[PDB]
Amino acid sequence: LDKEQVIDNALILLNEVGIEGLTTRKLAQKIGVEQPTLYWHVKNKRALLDALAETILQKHHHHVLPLPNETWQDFLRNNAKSFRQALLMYRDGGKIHAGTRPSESQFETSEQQLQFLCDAGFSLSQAVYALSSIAHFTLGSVLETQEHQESQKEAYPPLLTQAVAIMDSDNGDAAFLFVLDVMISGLETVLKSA
Amino acid sequence: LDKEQVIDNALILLNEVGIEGLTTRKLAQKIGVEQPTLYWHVKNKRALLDALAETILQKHHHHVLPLPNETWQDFLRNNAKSFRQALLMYRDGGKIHAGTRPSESQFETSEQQLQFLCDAGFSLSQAVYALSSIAHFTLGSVLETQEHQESQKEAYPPLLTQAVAIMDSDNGDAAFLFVLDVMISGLETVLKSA
Ligand SMILES: [Cl-]
Ligand SMILES: [Cl-]
Repeated sequence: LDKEQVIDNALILLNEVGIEGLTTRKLAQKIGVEQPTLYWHVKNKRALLDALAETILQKHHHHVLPLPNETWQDFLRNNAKSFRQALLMYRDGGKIHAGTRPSESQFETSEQQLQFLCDAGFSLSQAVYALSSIAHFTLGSVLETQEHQESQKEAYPPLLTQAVAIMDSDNGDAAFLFVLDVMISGLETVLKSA
Repeated sequence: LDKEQVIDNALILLNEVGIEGLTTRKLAQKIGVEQPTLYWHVKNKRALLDALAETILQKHHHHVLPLPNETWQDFLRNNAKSFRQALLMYRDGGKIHAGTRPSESQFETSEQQLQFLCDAGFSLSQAVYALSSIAHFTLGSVLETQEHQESQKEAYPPLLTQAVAIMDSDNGDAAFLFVLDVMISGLETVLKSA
């Protein structure tokens, strides 16, 4: 019984029951071990949630550094798309990611992200805010998508009728893409004054 | 026993136990009524959550229309600040807001928001995306703030150490403000090409 196996099962369970319903007792039962055996790998729910958030990004969020051919704009664009897709992979992915601090495994790439934005001419603060922006917008976008879907069932004015169709018709994709490009334009304007 | 009273109690309960722990059975017990009596006002948890999200905005989110002296930029700026503060009023405010569709009470102001952005020279799509952006970023920002706080307890590289301090030292305020202004600059660039 190794960690990888424990977490692989936890991810399957997460899709079966969601974040609220996910407990260690439930994980222990699914794996077919006693709870004190599981304890060694996952001490509690908070520790489980942390491990899931980190593993989901390890498994699915592959655009964490700029490619050699990439501008900072391209990088932020593809990083955000990669993040969004990773959050969308798993049930309650947005709730899973929320409130997790960077993982020891992520330290070096997160450091190079910050350095890379600094070399582009952002101050450190601005770099941090720029990365925080993508993350928060992507997270809010995903949480809305996921939550809207989960509340399925139990007379709008004209412009609002079209606005609802426009957001729902593609689960927020076009709106995500537009705003991402808007955030990137706005950041270019930040660089342009120095 | 009227709706206002039911919901006032529910908001107090929400702060006491959080979104997960909030149930109708618990609400009924707090009010001191039988569950079938409560049923008439709130049919289930999903209906309760909807009513809380709507009432929290009614009670605390007052910058929903432009003031007479306001540019569209000023408006989006103050609308977003007003929203953020309203989401921050209540425990799990971000989770409460997520996945709620506009309320019949909100129809007319939401319609005027959209019209106002159209009159500024945004296409309807762009208007919808622009409003969605604020909402999603504010929501992700708030959810991170709230969730980070809730996971209190149970060696960063140099730039990352400073980035963590920078985000945590004011619970995301400076970063929210910067990105809001970045989103507004980027939207100005959208208008500038037509
Ligand atoms: Cl192991
Ligand atoms: Cl009533």
